[PDB]
Amino acid sequence: KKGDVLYPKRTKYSKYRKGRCSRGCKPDGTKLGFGRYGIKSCKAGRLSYRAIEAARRAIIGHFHRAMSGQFRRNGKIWVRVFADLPITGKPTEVRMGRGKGNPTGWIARVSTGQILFEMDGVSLANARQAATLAAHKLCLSTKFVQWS
Amino acid sequence: MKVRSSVKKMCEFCKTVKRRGRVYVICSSNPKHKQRQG
Amino acid sequence: QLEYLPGFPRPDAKHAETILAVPRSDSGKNISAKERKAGRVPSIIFEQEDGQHGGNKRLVSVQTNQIRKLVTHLGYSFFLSRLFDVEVRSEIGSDEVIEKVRALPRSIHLHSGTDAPLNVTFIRAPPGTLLKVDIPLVFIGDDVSPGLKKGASLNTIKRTVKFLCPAEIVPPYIEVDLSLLDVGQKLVAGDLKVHPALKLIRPKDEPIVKIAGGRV
Amino acid sequence: TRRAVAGTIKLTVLAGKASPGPPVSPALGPYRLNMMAFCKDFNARTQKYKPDTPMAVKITAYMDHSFEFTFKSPSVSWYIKKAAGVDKGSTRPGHLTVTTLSVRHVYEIAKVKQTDPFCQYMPLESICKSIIGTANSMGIKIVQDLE
Amino acid sequence: EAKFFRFLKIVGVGYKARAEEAGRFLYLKLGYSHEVELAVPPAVRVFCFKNNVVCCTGIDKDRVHQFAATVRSCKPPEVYKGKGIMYVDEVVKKKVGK
Amino acid sequence: RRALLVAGKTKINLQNCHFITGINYNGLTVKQLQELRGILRENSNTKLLVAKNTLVFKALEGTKWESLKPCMKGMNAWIFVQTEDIPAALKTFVSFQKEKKLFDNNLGGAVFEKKLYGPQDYKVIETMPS
Amino acid sequence: MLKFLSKVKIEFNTLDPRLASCVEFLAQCNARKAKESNPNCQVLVKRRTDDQPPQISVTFVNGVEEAFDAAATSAQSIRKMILDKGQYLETEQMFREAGEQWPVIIPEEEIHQEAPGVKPRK
RNA sequence: CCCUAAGCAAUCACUUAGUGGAAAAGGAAGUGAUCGAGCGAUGACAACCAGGAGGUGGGCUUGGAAGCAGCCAUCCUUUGA
Ligand SMILES: [Mg+2]
Ligand SMILES: [Mg+2]
Ligand SMILES: [Mg+2]
Ligand SMILES: [Mg+2]
Ligand SMILES: [Zn+2]
Repeated sequence: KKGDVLYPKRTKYSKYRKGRCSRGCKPDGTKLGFGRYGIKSCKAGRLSYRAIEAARRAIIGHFHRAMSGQFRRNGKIWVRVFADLPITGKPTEVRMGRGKGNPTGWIARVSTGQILFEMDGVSLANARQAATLAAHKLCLSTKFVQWS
Repeated sequence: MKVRSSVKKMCEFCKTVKRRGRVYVICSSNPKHKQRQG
Repeated sequence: QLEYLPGFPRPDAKHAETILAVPRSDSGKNISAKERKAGRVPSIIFEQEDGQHGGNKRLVSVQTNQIRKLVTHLGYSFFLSRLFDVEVRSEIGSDEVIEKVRALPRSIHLHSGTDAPLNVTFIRAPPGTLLKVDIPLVFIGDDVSPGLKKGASLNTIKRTVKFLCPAEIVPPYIEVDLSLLDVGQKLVAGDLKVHPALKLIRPKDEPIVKIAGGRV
Repeated sequence: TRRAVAGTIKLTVLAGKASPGPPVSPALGPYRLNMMAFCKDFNARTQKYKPDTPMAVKITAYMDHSFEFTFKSPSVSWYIKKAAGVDKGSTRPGHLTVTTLSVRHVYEIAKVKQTDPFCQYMPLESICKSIIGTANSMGIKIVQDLE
Repeated sequence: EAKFFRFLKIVGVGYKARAEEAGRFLYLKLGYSHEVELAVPPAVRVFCFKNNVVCCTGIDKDRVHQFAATVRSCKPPEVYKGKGIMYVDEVVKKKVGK
Repeated sequence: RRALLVAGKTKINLQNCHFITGINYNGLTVKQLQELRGILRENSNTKLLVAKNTLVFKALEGTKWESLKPCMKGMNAWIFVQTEDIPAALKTFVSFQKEKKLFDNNLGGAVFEKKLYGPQDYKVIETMPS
Repeated sequence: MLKFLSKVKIEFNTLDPRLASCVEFLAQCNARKAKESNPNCQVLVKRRTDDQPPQISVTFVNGVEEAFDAAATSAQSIRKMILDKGQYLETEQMFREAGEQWPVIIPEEEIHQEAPGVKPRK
């Protein structure tokens, strides 16, 4: 939780592998789990928690502005992607090997087809516009998803 | 003239025109809307 | 008594096309890729009876354009809850009809990124066959409901409900009327109006929809 | 007759008390319009009625400083919040009901609202449904009979 | 026979236009220390009238329209008071000079 | 679907119709137009209807009112006289032109007993009474 | 519309199936915008029983009359060439009012003469 | 093709950027192929012409807010609209 920025409160280990992220898909296809509209990724890659929260804030602000009164709060968002992998880094003027560096942030590994956000309680046009607004905060190619 | 990578129509009087192999946005109403891709 | 009751939705005549298929000589990723390069979706026609030893299976290929058009026009869930006529010919535009069957599309695999069709599965449904079908829900009367007039929001908990259905009277959708719903109370799966020959597979105490309290 | 209409202004003046300065001041002074003949013709019309009736006038202003104005009986808003109750409509109409009126006051106002100069061929059911719409606009509730 | 016509308007205090030699030369006064002289091309002729109005005639539509464009480009209209050279049917949209 | 309206409106309009004509409604204000429609409905029994030219005739095709097809050009209002009293129905529009001074809006063409009479021709039929 | 004309005389047989252009021209020229541009103009309508073809015959401000084939051409085409001929007569006018001879004439060989670009010079 | 030994090789398509012969998000929508969707002689699109109304200045807010600062309602009528 922790309000806006999403990462684990604690982890079993502090320092993780780099891993490989350029591959991976959903082998059975993807369907929305909670909402009527959604954003899924088209590529596989890494998303920082700051980028996920920027996209969520863009969707929330667009729903807050485009709708007013009683339907302003009736738009609901689900965040299906969670940055649970810590990344580390080393400072400048430091030579190569004296152990792993200190953790610097959190990332989420995304596969092809993986649903990132889900939306309900809004119109289709507002869902499309919020999906367009959220895609500019993300370094991966995304697509608008509709329940059918 | 506004020079940017993402040129847009920003009103109903904005037309896209291609001149000398370059994309321009011309506007009969608002001269602030005049753009060149680059 | 194996007919759709009056006042209940029936499958639409507009989407009652015949799905055209040609036989397929093999299975695997190689021939599937070669078929998708030729504009066809690999498929299979089988039946319930001998699930071991295959189901009297016939391997076929269907056109990508027809499958894509049907899935786009109907919707994903509406495609999977509606019977179709499947015609199998020796080649595209021939006359040697190999099989003409009334089958339910049991599953369809769309690509996770591009949503192109990769596989369509048809199960033979002659009259008197009982199939487990996920029927999509259509919610009407939300503009009449007192709960949503007061500014409360709709929590749609389920979009499809699983039913054991005789093949004759599989509903294309179930209309859920929300008009007598004010703030707080909910509908369960037992509140859905169906044919008496349809059986709920999941328990009747499963919430379908709930009008939750709007923020004062 | 042939004049291209320069302007058309609506105007609210209580019945018979048209002293041309507070409501008939800048409203006609903005468009060169004369005051004396307009006021004498207006008070020569709304003399048959009780004073302090918030009567509405539409002035068709012209370029030769000529007048062909139409005087209209007051709004159905005033007719409904005088024949129902308080003179304060709802803050959030359709959420906070203020006063309730059945059908008969609606019928009498519809009898009044047919006497306008351009409503001779409108039927009373039409005006009645319109009055229900105006009532719903204000938070005023509508019923069958109050007891 | 000259079929094509295009009419220019001169707006501005002290601004003048004057044709010289059977329409083969145009002279403008545009607030400078000198006169601006334009040589009228072949198959184009120029005239000036008692409305501070320039007229461009001729038999080639391209040359007449281009010469009218050149004359307008000598002093295109400015946005604050509408002074300069403009087409007769051209609408200039003004803005408030603070 | 908007043509289903016109088909139904003229179907109800032709149930007791004896007479179809047209009025050129150029320049008429909305208040003038509604006033003429209301005058024609209480002083006479005739219903006025503005519609497409191509819909009205298509609901007058294979019908008694079949040969009107040439007189279906221009901004037209269709005056379905649903009574028998044609003289009063024609006299009230003459009174309308005299009183309101609208001489650009004329009666153009008519069909009675399957005969297209000119505006020269259906004037003595206003002159005769009953 | 009516800024070059002084009479619009339109006649058509009422029953003939080619009356569309004439009645549409009556729609164009009897408008509120049209008669506030020339209240001095006359619009004459002649309804006739005989079978002459429909004819729109206008005359201009300088006495020039130019008839039209109303049964074969649309009212927008009639309006377009009325605008063109009226503009041409207005151009010819201030030409004669300012002492210039009309029509202005040039020899038809200066097209083949080379024309260098017009550079304004002091 | 020449430099450079051997084809201005053959057939059907595509591009006109010297792309080919370096470079992403994003923009623009050139030019083809296939499948759809919607509207269309019941006359569509583009163009020209004429209207675009009445309850009503909806209620609140409010120095004023009258279709159009802001909040709530957003119905009805006559209509070709
Ligand atoms: Mg295998
Ligand atoms: Mg060699
Ligand atoms: Mg290169
Ligand atoms: Mg590139
Ligand atoms: Zn613009």
